[PDB]
Order: sequence, then structure tokens, then C-alpha cells
Amino acid sequence: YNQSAIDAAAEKPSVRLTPTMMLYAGRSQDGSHLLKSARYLQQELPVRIAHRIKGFRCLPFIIGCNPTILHVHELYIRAFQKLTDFPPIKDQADEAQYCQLVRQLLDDHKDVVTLLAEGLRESRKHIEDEKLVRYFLDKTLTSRLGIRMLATHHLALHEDKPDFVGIICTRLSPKKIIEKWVDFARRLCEHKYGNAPRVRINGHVAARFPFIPMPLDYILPELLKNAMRATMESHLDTPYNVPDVVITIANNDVDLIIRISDRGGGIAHKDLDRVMDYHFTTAPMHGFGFGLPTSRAYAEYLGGSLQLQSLQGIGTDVYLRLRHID
Amino acid sequence: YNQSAIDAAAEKPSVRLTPTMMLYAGRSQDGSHLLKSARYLQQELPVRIAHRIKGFRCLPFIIGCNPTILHVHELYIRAFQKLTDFPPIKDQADEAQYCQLVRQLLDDHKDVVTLLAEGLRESRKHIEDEKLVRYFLDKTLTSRLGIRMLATHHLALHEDKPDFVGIICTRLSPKKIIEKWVDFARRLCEHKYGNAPRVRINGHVAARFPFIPMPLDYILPELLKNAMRATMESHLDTPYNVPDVVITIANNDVDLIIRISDRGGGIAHKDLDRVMDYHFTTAPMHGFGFGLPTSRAYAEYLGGSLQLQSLQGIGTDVYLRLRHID
Ligand SMILES: CCC1(COc2ccc(-c3csc(-c4ccccc4C(=O)O)n3)cn2)CC1
Ligand SMILES: CCC1(COc2ccc(-c3csc(-c4ccccc4C(=O)O)n3)cn2)CC1
Ligand SMILES: Nc1ncnc2c1ncn2[C@@H]1O[C@H](COP(=O)(O)OP(=O)(O)O)[C@@H](O)[C@H]1O
Ligand SMILES: Nc1ncnc2c1ncn2[C@@H]1O[C@H](COP(=O)(O)OP(=O)(O)O)[C@@H](O)[C@H]1O
Ligand SMILES: [Mg+2]
Ligand SMILES: [Mg+2]
Repeated sequence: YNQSAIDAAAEKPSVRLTPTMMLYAGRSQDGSHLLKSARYLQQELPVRIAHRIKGFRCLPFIIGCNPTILHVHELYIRAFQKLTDFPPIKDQADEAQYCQLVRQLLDDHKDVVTLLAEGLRESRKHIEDEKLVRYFLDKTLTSRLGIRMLATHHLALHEDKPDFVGIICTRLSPKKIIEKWVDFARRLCEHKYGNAPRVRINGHVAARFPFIPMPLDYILPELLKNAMRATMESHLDTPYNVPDVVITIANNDVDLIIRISDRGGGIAHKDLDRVMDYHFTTAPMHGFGFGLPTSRAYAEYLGGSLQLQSLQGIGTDVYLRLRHID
Repeated sequence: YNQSAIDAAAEKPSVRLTPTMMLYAGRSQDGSHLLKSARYLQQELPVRIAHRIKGFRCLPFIIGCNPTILHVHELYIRAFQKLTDFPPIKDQADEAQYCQLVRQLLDDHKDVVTLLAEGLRESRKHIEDEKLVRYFLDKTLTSRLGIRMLATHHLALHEDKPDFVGIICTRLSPKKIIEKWVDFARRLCEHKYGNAPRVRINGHVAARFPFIPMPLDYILPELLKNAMRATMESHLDTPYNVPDVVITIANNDVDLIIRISDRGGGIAHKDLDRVMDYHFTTAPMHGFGFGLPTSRAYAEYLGGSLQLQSLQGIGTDVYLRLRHID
């Protein structure tokens, strides 16, 4: 690329808007909170993009040369250009034009991860470091989550969604968000297998607290698709009589724990170390190998964890932990 | 100590009798299997003792000087002397005299761990390495388990216990051994709290396989005492209505998994890193701090693991894994 403008922002450090600082925006009888947030987003978005362009520049030359990798690298450069070229936000007209660019760039970059994984897969013969692919995809996925959180938050500040301040839900019920995806995952499972296991939810079912549901909107359907597929493939002779998937909610002052326990035979000993690798699968629902590593990258980025406990021959317990807001 | 006889056996490596090699002893119409095993035990017992005397010699001087530590060190030296002084086993008379010495030495050393922990506790002010105490107690406990397995196996070869070849049960049912300790632990819990949680056992309830129950005879009552105490202390207002402790058996070709799931509020975040430390407790049943670290040292020595999964505010799932025989 050899661009000096990008070099300037690759070294300047990132600024993360804390959940409490995000909530401290509600100047309704003025609209001054809208401009304050947009002025931050305008400055922060190119820094995040440049930090990732730096990652593409640090890829070994032979890999960075792949036409698909180069295309995604080019996309990140043009995105940085489009964002920095925009003049500073002064009024409601300057804020509105930025929101349109952000929405277009959020749609132009929707398939970056799929192109990146393909480019990296195509380059397997030249990849010497086994961790290279995992660390590059982990960092790309978490950078995008960070960007998508800031961008979606500012765009949602224009909506008057009940119980929400942008992307922060002030009254989130973990039981309701689980229920929302349980019915969705059962429909996908029913389509493939003719049936789906019934889901039972116990624990702190009435817990309510402020939280950002965005990461849970990815993790929960992925973990439910895994638990349901496994339960069906291990009860092939009785597809009509499959054991329930039991979800437990544990809410304490430190974190939120969601445990998903299935009776799907568990993860085999030989596969136990490969399940967290990108592309690894034993099979859209399945046939991807992204659900587990992406969900862990997500949980860890947000101060939590994704831990698996396999009981080979019986089932698996998946523990999703996420740190509380503030 | 400065004893040259012990120096000779501290360097000679250990020989471990594999489960299949132990089972290959049943020369009933001769009694030749009895002498072959005793001739091994006579040679192996001083090597194990010397390897541990070497550990006492490697303790920092200030700690090894503690009167309690010195007493246990002296006990190990006198044990090595008594065993090596015995003349080689040639007939049924020479085998019988060794069995009496082994039974006496197994009774003389019954309180070694309690004296050792006390001596180490007394020396806390001089202990600089935090891992020193954990590693010394882990190595002492596993050495003793190894010795107790060999000694008890040979002594049990004289018994005609059904479904057993010394200490190996040919038809072990994990459900039955769990049941055996469940009623025992409930009696101890009832004595302290006025009630105990009912225990539910599911999974591979009818699994049967060859196995050494000795380590399970320690781990299961300890893990059940922990799950029951926790369930009672978290349901103080309703001691009469406490949630069940649910045990799941998973039997596959690689290992045996026993999961103990309680609804006892879980292990607090602040205590989560200290629970595996010797002496750490939040309180004979309780007030010891040995149950968890000893059980893990045991599981790992036998090619398995002891893993804890805390759901703070709800309960804890404890996963005991043990590698299969052969
Ligand atoms: C060049 C900077 C831009 C584009 O930033 C992004 C960030 C995230 C996404 C996005 C769309 S769908 C999505 C996703 C969802 C679930 C799980 C994984 C992903 C993922 O693909 O990362 N993220 C798109 N553009 C602000 C203009
Ligand atoms: C000097 C070598 C000897 C003595 O060897 C041992 C080994 C083990 C034990 C023993 C008794 S009770 C026991 C225990 C049970 C459950 C959990 C922990 C322990 C423990 O104290 O290690 N182990 C005693 N003497 C063969 C003559
Ligand atoms: N609950 C589970 N029980 C059994 N196997 C599982 C479970 N969750 C995941 N797996 C295994 O891990 C593999 C990778 O999972 P994942 O990353 O979600 O991708 P996918 O399911 O789309 O292939 C799966 O193909 C499956 O073999
Ligand atoms: N199932 C459990 N639920 C909650 N706390 C537990 C559980 N198991 C162990 N603990 C905690 O770990 C501490 C140490 O346990 P352990 O080593 O068994 O010793 P003890 O229970 O005799 O004190 C206990 O004092 C208790 O605070
Ligand atoms: Mg998946
Ligand atoms: Mg205990």
C-alpha cells in the first residue's frame, strides 16, 4: 500500500467508550448528546481501521499477496480514506451525512470475514505458524465487533427503542433472550432432522440487569445450533424422542453465566483440541467450523470466557461467561 | 541423616506393575504367583521410600529442621531400614513374615500426612516459594497412594474376595460405588445440619468394567461431603427442602467421568483460586482444606483430572475423570 496517512493513525491509541459513559447521553431538549457522540465516532472509526490495516501489513508477504487477502486489505484502506475525507461534524446536517456513510460501510464490509477465511485457507501451503490463522481471524472478528458496537450504538441513539440507550438494554432478561433464539434454532434443527430437542431453562430465570445483547445475539444461536445438532445425530434411531437441552442462568455481581447442557454424546477425545480451530467441523447450521472459535473470541473480548466440558458418551456442558456492565 | 545405604536406592528408578501384569497372577494349584509378587514388593518398597527420603533431603534446611518434619523424615529412614534388613523371600514362611511387617508399617505411617502438614504450617514464616508446600504434599500423597496400592494389592492376593484380583475389581459398577458413599456422606451431613440433600444418579448407570476402586473410595466421599455441605449452607432458611445433588456417569473407551452437580451457590470468585490450596477452607466433614487438593493429586496421578465449574449464585459442577484399566 505504502500510504503515509494510514501510518499516522496506526500508532495513535484506541479510546473505548465505557458502558456508563455511553449511558451518560440523553440531552433530548437540545440534541447536543447526538453531536458529542458523532464527533467521537468520526475520530475513533479511522483509528480502529488503521490498527487493522497494520495487521494486514504484518502478515507474511506471501500470504498478504493472495488476491482475496489483498482485496480485503484494499477494502480497509478505501474505508479509512472515505472516513477521514469526511469534514468534521458541526451540525445535525453533518451528523446525518456521516450516519449514511457508516451504514453503507457496514454493508460493504458484511462479508470481510468469509473472504478473509477463504484467502487464508487458499494460502495454507505457505502458512508455517499454526497459530497465525487463529490469531488473525480472532483479531479481525473482535476488531469488527468493537467497530460494530460503536457504530450501531450511535446509529441506535436516533431510535426511541423502549428499555434501550442505543445498544445497551437497561432491563435485559437473559431468559427472554435465550427463549428468542431457542425457537429460532429449533426451526433450523426441525428443517434438517425432522425434529428438535425441547429446551428447558432454569436458574435465575427472573434476573434483570443492564447489558449489551449484541454479542449474545451471535453466541446463543450458535451454541444452541451445536447442542441441537449433536442431540439429533446421537439419537438417529429415535428422532421423535430426543433428550432436552437444559440451559441454566447464573447471575452474580461479577458476571452472567449461561450453561448449555446437552445429551448429544459429547465431543470425542480426538476432536477435543480441534473444536476451537477455525474451519474444523464434523459435518446452513453446520458445515462451517466458525461457531465455537468466534463465540470464544467474542466472550473473551468482553471480559468473559467460553469453556467446554465434554462427557464423552453422554453429552457436553458449555459455559458462557460475560462480565457485567459497570 | 548422612546414610550411604539410602543414597544407593534414591537413584535406582521405580518399576510400576501395570494393571494387566497384576491380573496375570493366579497360579492357585502352586502358590507360585504369591512368591513372584512378594519378591517384587520386597525390591520395590525400599525404592519408593528412598525416592521420598530424597525429597526430604531436598527441602530447604530451615524447614527440614522442624521437629515434626524431622520426625516424619526419621520415620521414612527407619521404614527403609526395616524393609531392606529383611532377608530375600524364598518360601511361604518368608512371604508371611514380610506381610506382617508391611501391615505394621502401613499402620505406623497412617498419620504421616497430618504430621507433615502441621510441620509445614509451623514453618510458614520461613517458606519463600508458595508452590513448595503444595508440591511437597502432592508428591507425598501420590507416593503413599502408589505404595498403598502395591502393598494392599499383595496383601489382598491372600483373600478370595469375589470379583477381585487383589485390589482390581473385575466387574466394577460406578453406580454402586457412588451409592455406597452417598448414604455414608448423607449420614455425616444429617449429623451437622439436621438433613442432607437426596442424591440422584443418571447416565451410564449400568456400566461395568475392571477398575481399581481404592482412589474412588477417597475422592467420592470428599466430593459428596463438599456438595452436601455447600447445599445446606446455601439453604439455611429451608433445611428441610434442599435441592438434590445430581451425579452423572459417563463411560467411554478412554476414561470414566463422574460429574457431581450441586445447587449450593457455587464457589465465590475470591475463593476460586484458593480452593485447590492445602488448608484453605471456609468453615469432621469440613474444617480441613484437604479434600479438593488431595482428590486432584489422586486423579492426576492416575492419568485423569479433577476440574471445577462454578456457577456463582447457583451451584458447582465437579468433573472427576479417571483413565481406564489397560
Ligand atoms: C470499515 C469500518 C466499518 C465497517 O465495520 C464493520 C464491522 C462489523 C461488520 C459486521 C457485519 S455482520 C458482522 C458480524 C456479526 C456477527 C458475527 C460476526 C460478524 C462479522 O462478520 O464480524 N459484523 C461490518 N462492518 C464501520 C464502517
Ligand atoms: C514406609 C512404607 C510403607 C507405608 O506406606 C504407607 C502408604 C500409605 C499409607 C496410608 C494409610 S491411610 C492413607 C491414605 C488414604 C486415603 C487418603 C490419604 C491417605 C494418606 O494419608 O496418604 N495412606 C500408609 N503407609 C509400606 C510400609
Ligand atoms: N455441543 C456439542 N456436542 C458435540 N459436538 C459439538 C458440540 N458443539 C460443537 N461440537 C463439535 O464441534 C465442531 C465445531 O463446532 P462449531 O465451531 O460450532 O462449528 P459447526 O457446528 O458449524 O461445524 C462441530 O462440527 C461438532 O463436531
Ligand atoms: N461443591 C462446592 N460448592 C461450594 N464450595 C465448595 C464446594 N467444594 C468445595 N468448596 C469450597 O472449597 C473449600 C475447600 O474444600 P475442601 O478442600 O474439600 O475442604 P473442606 O470442605 O474440608 O474445607 C471448602 O471449604 C468450600 O469453601
Ligand atoms: Mg456450530
Ligand atoms: Mg472437603
